[PDB]
Amino acid sequence: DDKDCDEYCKKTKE
Amino acid sequence: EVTGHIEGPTVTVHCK
Repeated sequence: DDKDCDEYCKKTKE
Repeated sequence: EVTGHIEGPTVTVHCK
């Protein structure tokens, strides 16, 4: 669950 | 480094 936000952040901050 | 977590009804990003 909380990993989704982190993964999302990586996608936009990539 | 960039990491985030589920805060409230929205995803929060933190890059330190």
